[PDB]
Amino acid sequence: GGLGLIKSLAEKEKQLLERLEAAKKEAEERVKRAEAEAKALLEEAEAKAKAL
Amino acid sequence: MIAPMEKLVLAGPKGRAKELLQSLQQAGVVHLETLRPEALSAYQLSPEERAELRRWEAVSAGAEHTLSLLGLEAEPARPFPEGLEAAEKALSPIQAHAEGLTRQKQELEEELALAQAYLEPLERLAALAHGLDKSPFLRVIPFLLTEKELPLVEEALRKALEDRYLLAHEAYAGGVAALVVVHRKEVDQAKAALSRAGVAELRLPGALGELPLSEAARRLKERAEAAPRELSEVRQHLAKLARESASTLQSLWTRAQDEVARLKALEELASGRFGFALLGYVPVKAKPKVEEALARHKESVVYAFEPVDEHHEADRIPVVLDNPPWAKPFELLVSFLNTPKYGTFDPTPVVPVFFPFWFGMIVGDIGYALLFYLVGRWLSGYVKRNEPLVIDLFALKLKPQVIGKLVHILNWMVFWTVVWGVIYGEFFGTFLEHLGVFGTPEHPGLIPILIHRIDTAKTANLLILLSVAFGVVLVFFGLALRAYLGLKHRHMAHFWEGVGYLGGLVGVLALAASYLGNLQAGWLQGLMYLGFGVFLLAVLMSRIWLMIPEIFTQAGHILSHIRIYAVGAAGGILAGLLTDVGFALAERLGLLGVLLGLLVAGVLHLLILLLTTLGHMLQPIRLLWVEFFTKFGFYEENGRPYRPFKSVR
Repeated sequence: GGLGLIKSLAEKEKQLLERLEAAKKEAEERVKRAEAEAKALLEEAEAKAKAL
Repeated sequence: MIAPMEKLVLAGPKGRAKELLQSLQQAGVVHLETLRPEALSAYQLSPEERAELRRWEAVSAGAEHTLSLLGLEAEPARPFPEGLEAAEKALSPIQAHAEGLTRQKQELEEELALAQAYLEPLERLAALAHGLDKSPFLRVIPFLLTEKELPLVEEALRKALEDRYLLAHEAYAGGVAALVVVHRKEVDQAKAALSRAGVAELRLPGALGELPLSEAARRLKERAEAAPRELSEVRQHLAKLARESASTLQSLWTRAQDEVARLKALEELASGRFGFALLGYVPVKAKPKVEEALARHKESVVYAFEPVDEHHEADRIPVVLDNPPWAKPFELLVSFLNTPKYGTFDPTPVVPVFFPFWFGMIVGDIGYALLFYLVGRWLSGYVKRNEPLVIDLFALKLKPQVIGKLVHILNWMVFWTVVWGVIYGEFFGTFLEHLGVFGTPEHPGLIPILIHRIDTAKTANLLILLSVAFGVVLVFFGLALRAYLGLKHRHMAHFWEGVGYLGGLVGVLALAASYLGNLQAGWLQGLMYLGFGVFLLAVLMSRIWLMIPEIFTQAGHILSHIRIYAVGAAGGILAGLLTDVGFALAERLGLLGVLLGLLVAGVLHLLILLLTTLGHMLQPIRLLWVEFFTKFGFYEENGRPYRPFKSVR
């Protein structure tokens, strides 16, 4: 089944291209969550400093 | 029978790709394939592996260049698994040694060859010019010239100062040392006029023609007294370098050829980013070896043992021979020509069933058979000694396995020439004269003869009919085989051409045997009916025209088998006449110069042996090659040669 083997390898290769683009979206999603939490922490710190 | 040649498809990850290609290349019984166009990339290999590849090829080229510089030849050995920079530390010092020595000694031979030819004229003019080495008033025009024509070149000095301007040739008559000395400009202009009469100054390379003659002659004496010592010492050191470097350098050469072969075959794959796939061809008697070799890998990565697609779209399939071992050693003799197409008939068994049996009918001398048995026992002793056969006259160097195949064909040939020396009844030409060992009724001494072969009233018609009959069997077998191969592939023009040539040829043969042979013109005429009816039916149901001029050459090919009896009678009565003249003129003229006639007939008999056994050895195999192989095809699209993963070893 050479045609089946080439078809299976193409199906593999495609599915993990989808895995690779899901990974590069998820890493940047973690980056956005981290920077949002950092800016919120800086804002809370300066608000506490000004209230004190 | 050509092996059925199944397909092998593999896949997986890429570090495992390099590892399984290593494990597949160690057990090298597989052919490769491109496998580009569908769903995968062309596999640009790697940049760092490209650098490693070109560095390995530089290693291989440098090692083989060092070896050819050393003077030996490059044979493989067993390789050694060791690191690459360890191979660099193995390669580079012996390369530096041999390269520095082949600079040193070759330029030493240049300086010695330019020195030894011109020591004595230079030393002679130095002893002549020891009153002016480099004095700043008069240049010394030197000319090592020809014989006594000194006035022809001294005419320029006669045009110069005649009562002065010392110019002569004293001694050393191998070349007359015409020295000229007047001044600077006077000697320059007189040298110009002497060159117009034919002259040249000693301006050579090195140190002689670039410095003053006294110290340059002393330096030439120094090089003449020094250089053969370095000749001998550098030969001794290159001999030591050979004897204790050639083994490890050709071992790393085998390693380098293995690495270059593996990496250059590594680009014949197809991959993207999470895996590869490759395709190859495996002969069916190699399936358990590849199966146990590919059983090693990761989770026994998935093989596809495809039964190969059939004769349609089948030109890219590799071909092997796979004959039984009684017929095995004629593969080179059938593979001087091209290769079949995996679906063409395996031609190799008919040459053992025919060719030595025809060569027996060529050579019917028991003495020729005994001399062949002597050279065969010599040549089997030569493969016992395991030496590659070398002769620089023909530049023939070849390995002992071909020589063992030559032993096999020579034995399987010499049996048939023994038995056709018995039936034809000829011992070393004719030594039945004194001892009447072969029984003809003109001098019956001993056991009878089957056919006399020296006369033609008893022999020629029977032998010529049998010589045509073998061609009848051969050509009808060939045309039937072409019809079989046309019936196989469902290609109909080959079937029609085969049955048409068969019908036309048997019709022409029946018409010949009837209307030009004997009486009884009744029975064979229906066979003429059948033959020409089949031929016309083939041409009508064919439309494959220009077979009609071929049938005349086809009868030519069935009739051109006369030559076996022709060279048989030629060589037979030639040997018989030579031993007849020698034996008769030795015995019945003198009775004690019989050894004179015996050895001159022997040396002339061995002369005609050495001078025409090549030709009447070549005749049966050209008979096969240009009748039988070209009847059933065998000359179409050249096939494709099976070369596996080498692992040169």
